[PDB]
Parts: sequence; structure tokens; C-alpha cells
Amino acid sequence: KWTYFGPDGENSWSKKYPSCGGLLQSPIDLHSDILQYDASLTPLEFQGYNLSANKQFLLTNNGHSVKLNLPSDMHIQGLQSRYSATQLHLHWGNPNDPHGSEHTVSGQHFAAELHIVHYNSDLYPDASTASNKSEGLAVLAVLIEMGSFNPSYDKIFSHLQHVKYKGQEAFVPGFNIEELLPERTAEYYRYRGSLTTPPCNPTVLWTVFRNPVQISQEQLLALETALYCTHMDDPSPREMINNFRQVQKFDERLVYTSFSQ
Amino acid sequence: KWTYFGPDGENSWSKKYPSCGGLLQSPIDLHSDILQYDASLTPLEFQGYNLSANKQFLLTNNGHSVKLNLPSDMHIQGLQSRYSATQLHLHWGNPNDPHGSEHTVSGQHFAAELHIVHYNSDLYPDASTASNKSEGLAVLAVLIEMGSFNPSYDKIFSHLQHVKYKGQEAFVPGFNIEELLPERTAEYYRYRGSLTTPPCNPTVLWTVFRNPVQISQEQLLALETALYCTHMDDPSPREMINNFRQVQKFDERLVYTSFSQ
Ligand SMILES: NS(=O)(=O)c1ccc(C(=O)Cn2cnc3ccccc32)cc1
Ligand SMILES: NS(=O)(=O)c1ccc(C(=O)Cn2cnc3ccccc32)cc1
Ligand SMILES: [Zn+2]
Ligand SMILES: [Zn+2]
Repeated sequence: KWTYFGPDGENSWSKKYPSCGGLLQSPIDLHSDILQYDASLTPLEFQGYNLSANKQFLLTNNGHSVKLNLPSDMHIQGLQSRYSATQLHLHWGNPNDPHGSEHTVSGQHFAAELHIVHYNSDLYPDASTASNKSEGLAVLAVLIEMGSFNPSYDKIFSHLQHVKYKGQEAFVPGFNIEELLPERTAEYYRYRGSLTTPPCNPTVLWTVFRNPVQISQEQLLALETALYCTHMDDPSPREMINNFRQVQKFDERLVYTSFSQ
Repeated sequence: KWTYFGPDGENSWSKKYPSCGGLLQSPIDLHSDILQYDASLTPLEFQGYNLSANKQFLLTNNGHSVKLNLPSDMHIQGLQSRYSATQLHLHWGNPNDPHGSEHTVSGQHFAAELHIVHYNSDLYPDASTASNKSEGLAVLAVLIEMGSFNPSYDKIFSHLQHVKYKGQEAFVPGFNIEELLPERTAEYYRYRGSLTTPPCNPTVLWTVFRNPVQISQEQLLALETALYCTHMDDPSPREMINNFRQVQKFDERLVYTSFSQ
């Protein structure tokens, strides 16, 4: 199975997952040469993000990240079709090199990155089916840097120790997922790309918000150190660290921005 | 038929060249978190680099770069064996994005990069034989930034229109190779890595000089527009552009520096 280190690492994903060596691959470096303002890029509206605190949502360690399952009444409004949420998850580095975003800005990594995965539910019945299809997926990406303690991110991080090993799960009480979004969500980068993990399907409409959020050093350390890739009884455990893909070449293409200034 | 673009591009090299998916890969991003000063990195000595102008050296387009063969009486001293020169070559971007170095520094590409490849002549008959043996190869890397015209690099670039196509060869009068190196060669980064092209053998001691050299926009444009990956009679020509690999995960390596600040 695929990993981010050793012989089954990212340069080897295209053996089993051929789209990982195809076109339109993400993530990419967002730098000024390739940015172009597009006034078509109006604000998205986040509907159904205030999750019932009387519902619970499943947190899982799937051996590659920590993921929270989201309900399909949560969706983005503002794109041509409605895209309904399926799950959120994160990517990060390690305590010796705590710069594990997937997208970079002017060559720089942020500390970590959150992805909120959605699929086109006007065209397709579930995310699985949409994933290899035209217009199938939309991912929101939030860049994370170190700064202030973030109570909202702690609504997820306080459950990490319950999902330390692969296959483990936890229930998280509903909270307002919009609290994980940064300031001025009107300001974003937009490009068509791919899933950043196998099968790397080139079917994602990316929205990367312009502004990062902050989490404290202790929150970033917990994310980096709480999880393993491996099942609890694996005699050779592997820490879940450095779970981000290297940036891909992105030639003769633009990233569109909703901001000029 | 590996390339830098499309189905046979770098995310697919591991399908035919297993070491490209193995550990210890180059190039890498040189950034503070993984740098450590090592006072035992004393200056290299360049001997036999001043090639006679009355002698001539073979320049060849190998389908992937342009290479100049170097004589075995050219060596680097300072390492724990003598390493003898075998060839130099370059990596670059394209006319609309002159940012094609292999190594990056704090996330930023340079315009291009020169590699001067050596093998341990104390231990091996030639560079082919040295290439699977632990530290059988030492490559020096010079970062190239867009700047002033460089008459020494022009001793190579003035021959480019004679090696436009794969397999073509030209003779370059000898000059002093040390003129291709930057200021303050005593300041360098050193690390254990690999060849940056197939077969990606993890058998290179890398020395990247701290300081770049400059060549002009016009010399970059000539390098970026003169050469083809394909033979003169190929009916699907491919321009030799963007012939650099993306940077690689560190795999727990540090990069040692001969300079402390
Ligand atoms: N990091 S990212 O936001 O780009 C991303 C989001 C979702 C996934 C998957 O769902 C992967 N996945 C897991 N099971 C799948 C079945 C079909 C297709 C994809 C499948 C992979 C990466
Ligand atoms: N860009 S770099 O300086 O890292 C580099 C330098 C040398 C080579 C080769 O010689 C490739 N090559 C070509 N034929 C070979 C036979 C054995 C081993 C390697 C062989 C590839 C990359
Ligand atoms: Zn993701
Ligand atoms: Zn090279």
C-alpha cells in the first residue's frame, strides 16, 4: 500500500495509480508569475457548515491522515453545481521541520494544511462515483501557520489521542466547520488540479484561501506527534509525519485569484 | 525514453528505474531547518581544471542535457579519495520561465544549474563502474542566476547550435573550468544523495556551492531555445526545456554546511 516514505512513497504511486503520473497534478507552488486576477471569482457560501451539536461525526485514522466524516447536507454554494461535503483531513510535517503544507506560496511551505473535500452531488450520487468524473470534486484548502491557540481547531485536535493508530475511530460532536476557515474567505486562489493522494484523479477544482489560520505551537506539536500510520499491534510502528506531497510542475498554466491587490 | 514532461516524466521514472523511487534522492531544497554547520568541511582543491586551449573536448547532446567530457587528469582533492572528472552538463527552464535549477534555496529556484560529475578514480576504472558503489560519485553543483554576461560559460554556449539534436557532437577548445565556479568556493553545502536523472543511483556525494554565478538573459535564452531532446530527423520533435527534477523529500537527512553564517 502507498505511503509518503521508503519504496512505496510518492515517486512510486504511479505504478499502481497511473493518474499520479498524468496531467493536472496537485499540489503546486502559488507564485506571482502565474497568478491572474479573475473578477468571475465571487465569494463562496458555506451552507450547512454549522453542524448540529446533537449529531456526532466519525473521526478516523486511515493510515495516511486523520479524517472527519461530514454530512451531505453540508455544501458549497457559488459554483455552477452544488458540491456537498464528504470529509475533512490534514497534512503536516514533523517537529524537526514543521513545514508540511502541500501548496506553497512563493516557494514557502506553511506549517500544515486542512482540506475540506466536496463532490458534485447535482451530477453524481456519492464522492466515490464523482471522484473519477468530469467536474467531480471540489476541495477547500486552508493554510495553517503557528501563532495563537485556536479553540476551533481544538474541537478536532482534542480527540487525536483516541485515533492514535490506523483503523481507530472517535466521535466528534457537531460544531461550526466555518470556524476552521480563515479571515476574508472572499480572497482565494483557484485552479483545476488533482487529488494529492492516490489515485490522484485530475478531477478537483481547488480553492486555496489567500489568508492562513493560526494554531499554537503546542497544537501543531500535537498534530505532528499524536498519530501513527500503523495498526496498534504492528511490531514496526511508523509515525504519521511528513504526510504531504511534493509540489508538481505547473507549466503554461494560470492560477486565478479572486484578488488583485 | 524517459523525459521531463508527460507520460514518461518524473513521476513515472520509478516504473523502469527502481532507484528513482528509493531513498536518498536528489535534488533537495536547502533551508534552515535541515542545515548544520560542520567545521570538518575544509576547502576543496581543484586540480587539472585549467584545460589547455590548444586541446579540444567533446560536447554532446545526449537527449536530456548538453554534456562536455572532461579528462581524467582533472580531479578534486580534499575528499578522502581523489575524485576524477568525467563530464559536466546543465539543467534549465524555458524562455517564458527561466527558473530551472534543480536544487532550491529557501524554496526559490535559480535560473539554471551546472553539474561537474566526478567518480572515485582511486577505486574505479571509470564513472560507469563507480556509479553503484557507495560514494563512488561526487558532483559539484553551481547555481546560476540571471545577471551579467559570462564569457567563461560562453565558451560552452557558443557551440550550442552545433549540438542542436540528440547524438550530435562538437569540440570545445579547453579553458579553465574553475572560471565556471562562483566566488568563495570554500563555502558550500554537502550532503548524501543521488543522480537526479534515471537511473537515480543513491551514490552521490553532493557539494552545492553557496554562491551563485551569473549568466545573461541572452545566454539563458540561447540555452533554452537551441536544443532538442530528439534526433535531427525525428518527425515529433521535443524541445530540451525544463530538464530539472522537482525537489525530493529529505528522508531524515541533514545538509552540512562549511559556513556557519
Ligand atoms: N488531499 S486531497 O484533498 O486532494 C484528497 C481528498 C480525497 C482523497 C480520497 O478520497 C482518496 N480515496 C479513497 N478512496 C477512494 C475511492 C475512489 C477515489 C478516491 C478515493 C484523496 C486526497
Ligand atoms: N544530474 S546528475 O549530476 O545527478 C547526473 C550525472 C550523471 C548521470 C549519468 O551518468 C547517468 N548514466 C548514464 N549511463 C549510466 C551508467 C551507469 C550509471 C549512470 C549512468 C546522471 C545524472
Ligand atoms: Zn488532502
Ligand atoms: Zn545534473
